[PDB]
Amino acid sequence: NNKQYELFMKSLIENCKKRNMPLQSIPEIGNRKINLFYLYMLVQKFGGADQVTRTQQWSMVAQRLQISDYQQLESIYFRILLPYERHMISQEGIKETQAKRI
Repeated sequence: NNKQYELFMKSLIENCKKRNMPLQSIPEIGNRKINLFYLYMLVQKFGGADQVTRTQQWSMVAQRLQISDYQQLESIYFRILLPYERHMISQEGIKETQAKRI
């Protein structure tokens, strides 16, 4: 528990530095250090960030972390790690997602 975040973490950054710094520095929209995956978990409702950036499913995203800035939201999904949250899915599971054993 509390490790899931650290996972996406290394994922996003690798993207920010690989996507040519698509963000000067994560706007830590939520509370602790970064959390673009949580509110993101909600965007799943739409799946299409740019589609959810201006929908009802966003009022929950944006509000989830307590940002009330739907625009900053997809800035989270799209601007900090679009390809990831969206294209990193792959619907994995047929090879054990969790690399660490229990």
